[PDB]
Amino acid sequence: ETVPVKLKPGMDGPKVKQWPLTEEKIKALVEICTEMEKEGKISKIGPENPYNTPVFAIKKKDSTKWRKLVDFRELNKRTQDFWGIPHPAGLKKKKSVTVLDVGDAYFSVPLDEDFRKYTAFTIPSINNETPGIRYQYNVLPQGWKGSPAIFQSSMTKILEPFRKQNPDIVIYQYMDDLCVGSDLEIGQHRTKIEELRQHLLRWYELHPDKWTVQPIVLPEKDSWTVNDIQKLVGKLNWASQIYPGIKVRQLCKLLRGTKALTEVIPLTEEAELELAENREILKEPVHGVYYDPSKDLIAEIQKQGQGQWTYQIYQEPFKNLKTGKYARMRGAHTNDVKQLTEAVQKITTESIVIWGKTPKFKLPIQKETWETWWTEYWQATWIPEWEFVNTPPLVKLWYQLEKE
Amino acid sequence: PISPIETVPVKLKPGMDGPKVKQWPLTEEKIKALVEICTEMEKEGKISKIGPENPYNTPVFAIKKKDSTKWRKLVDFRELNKRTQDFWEVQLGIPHPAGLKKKKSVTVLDVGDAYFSVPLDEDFRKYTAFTIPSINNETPGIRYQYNVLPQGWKGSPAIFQSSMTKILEPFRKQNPDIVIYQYMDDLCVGSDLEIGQHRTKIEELRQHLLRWGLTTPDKKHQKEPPFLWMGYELHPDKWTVQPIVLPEKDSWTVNDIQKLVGKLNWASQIYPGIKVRQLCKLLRGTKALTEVIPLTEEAELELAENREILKEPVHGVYYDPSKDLIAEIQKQGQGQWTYQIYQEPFKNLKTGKYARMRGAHTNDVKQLTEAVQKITTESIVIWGKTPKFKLPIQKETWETWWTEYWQATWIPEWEFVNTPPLVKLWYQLEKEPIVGAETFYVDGAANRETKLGKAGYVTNRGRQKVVTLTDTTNQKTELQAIYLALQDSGLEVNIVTDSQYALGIIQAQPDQSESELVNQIIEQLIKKEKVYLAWVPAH
Ligand SMILES: Cc1ccnc2c1NC(=O)c1cccnc1N2C1CC1
Repeated sequence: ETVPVKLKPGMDGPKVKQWPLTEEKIKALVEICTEMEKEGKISKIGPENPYNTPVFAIKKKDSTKWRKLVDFRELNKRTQDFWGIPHPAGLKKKKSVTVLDVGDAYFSVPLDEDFRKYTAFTIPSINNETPGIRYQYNVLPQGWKGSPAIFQSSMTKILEPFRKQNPDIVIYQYMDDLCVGSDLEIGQHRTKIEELRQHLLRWYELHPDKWTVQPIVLPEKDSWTVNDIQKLVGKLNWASQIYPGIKVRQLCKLLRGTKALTEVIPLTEEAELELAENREILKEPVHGVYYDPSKDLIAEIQKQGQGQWTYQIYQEPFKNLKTGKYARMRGAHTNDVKQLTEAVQKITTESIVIWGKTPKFKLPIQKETWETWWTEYWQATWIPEWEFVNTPPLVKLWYQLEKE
Repeated sequence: PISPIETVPVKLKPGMDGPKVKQWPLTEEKIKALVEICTEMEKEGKISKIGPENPYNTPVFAIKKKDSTKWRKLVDFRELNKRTQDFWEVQLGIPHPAGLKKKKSVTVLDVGDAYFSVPLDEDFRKYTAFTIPSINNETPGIRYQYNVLPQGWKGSPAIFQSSMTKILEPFRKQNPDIVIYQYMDDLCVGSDLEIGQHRTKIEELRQHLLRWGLTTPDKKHQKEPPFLWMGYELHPDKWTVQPIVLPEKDSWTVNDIQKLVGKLNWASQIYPGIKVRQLCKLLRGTKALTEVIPLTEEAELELAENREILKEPVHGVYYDPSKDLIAEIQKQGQGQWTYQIYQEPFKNLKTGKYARMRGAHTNDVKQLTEAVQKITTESIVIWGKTPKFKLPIQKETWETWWTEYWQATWIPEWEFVNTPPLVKLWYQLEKEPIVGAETFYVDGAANRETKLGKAGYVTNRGRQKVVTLTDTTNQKTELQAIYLALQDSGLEVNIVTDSQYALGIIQAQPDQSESELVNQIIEQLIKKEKVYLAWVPAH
């Protein structure tokens, strides 16, 4: 039967506006929706229900069929807490982790009669020649936090047989997803997953070891020009915000005077050293950097250009829990947005894999631009929170510096 | 009439009470009137005369309209409303001609007092109770309450609609080739059949509705094509724009020049070439609305010019799903763009322009991209698809800018079109220092409190200068150092500065701003043949 669930004290239901959709997408949601309607998973609703959540279609994996995606981000945020599964740290250390879509579990269990209103979602009609098709969930919704929570006992209860049939394989669950990590070589691993699929059915290829952070590498030259140094120094200056040990004193003197930008400058052994002394500090991640679980996780991104995108994951300014780069995916060559959503999903999966939670993004794109098209390329079942920013012209020059 | 309709479960906002307002007393002439009507409605099943067992009340007024000058009642729900729960949004997104699929024939059905036709949540009426006063506060008046969706009540629009919807589900599935639209009381019904088939179908619908209580107006009130929809004459073959009259007087007040310009601005979206710069100009420093401002010659001329444009017919075509969706864009001016979406050359579905999107600092390509997305979002809503783009810009220009900009950006599939003015990059900082070019080491300094400063540079070639700036911000100076530099250099310059603001100009090489300064620098930058900007930390 059902379990009583409420909203955080004094919170009211979400009343988010459903963003405009494509025709092809709408026809799909309709099909889909009438389906669950018949299956009793959802029932249409009157106008006296003022809540509402955004909905949309996905073309996840090889399929002419679309998946249905609802944005319970606001609902999740407003939903009471339940104290989920603790973190299997080691998961990140496996040679290969895989992920699965089990949101389909949920539809099984009934949703408390008194919480459903809050789950109201709406399908639009082109040019508004029709009021939207209002519905509200009866069963557990895919994408709602409470779901994996409620369906926890029944979930674990079905995994143990595997967890024990294989104890060298770690299994982590987040929302609709599930992550499997084993050191077995590919086949044995992949094959092994299916064994689990068969399992779970009877009711992502990641390799996190070769992963994480990388260093900054300063340029070197037979000969250095005024500009080369100028840039060099400008960058080191910033860098001292992460590494105070860094110094540009000698180098700056080399700059005294006002010769052509292109004029070559001979480096003093002092500067020569000081440069070596900085190549050393930068050779490693700053110390005393530990992830605080009670703090929000942040993920920032800069668009290097040429299909390049650096990112950083931190909780405190200049204390990266991790930094990385991402190159565009074959077949996005003229679409900034594709790569960006493309990158985001990836940084989120790493965040979930490593710390088991989703970072908060700072995106170098226009709200309108993003909002107009992210869905066109989204594939995850989850959705991170995001804010849009104006890239500091240096945070970039600095990271465009990492070694490859 | 009333109906056999499942009412909607309505409630008062979180922990509140129904309206408790005293009945404004009235004249004997307004009473005898109100009592009259409340007898009819009373018997039409709409209202129920309840007893003193009701603390809730609303003010019943009495006005005379034109269509009869016969007394017409009015109930003030401003209170029941604000105390009434909230509903989901009543379709605020309304259809647009350009998005209507043309139809063999289209009927418009006035759904009459559809409002008073639907039952009220019985477990709610009480809050609608109101009281017909007695001759100036005499004994107790007559107490009533509504049994149906009340005119002027907050949830009526929403509830009525849903009803109509549930009722249309059937007829609609019973012939998926007949498209119907609900709004206010307008049930516009069309289809691709033969007038007979059609005519005969409407009659089926009307009777169907009637089967529930929804009585549809006379042969009298019956509306006849074309139809007016927010300034549009609509025939089911195409649409014309409901012409707009430009009054001509010898006495123009502020109030007027605004109302005027107002309408004009709206007319820019359809008519090509409508300007109001000079008209807007007449509002400068006005001291009050009724103020009568004399029109300048310019104001009289463009004003006179516009009169003609509007005296031109701008028809329209409907949406044919079987044909491409094309959108073409023009740069009417810096920051100013116009667009027209059409399926067949010259048969425009929709046009429009976007008031100059002035900002802190952008570039054309940027702005274009924004116009592009604003359009796209529009399209999706109208047709549920994005159009093909015909843009006044070369793919090379596009690749260069975009493939390098610090911000995620994109333009859905498009095609170049050479409809000058084309949009281009007025300049492009060098990727590296220029060999040969003179090198300026600029610096700007001023007291932010005294607002007094200096600005200048010193080139590697020995050149130099400085200037005393009275009343300025430290920025203005720095940038000024930069300005002078570009002034006093050749057509290739190397400039270094520690101003983190210039660093911004580097990353975004904007071609338009707010401060004449930046602006001036742009005009300068644009002039040089090669410019290399260099930033370096200060002190
Ligand atoms: C005002 C309005 C709003 C929405 N749709 C329509 C209309 N009116 C029409 O006259 C119309 C014209 C052409 C195509 N559909 C139209 N109709 C639809 C009913 C056939």
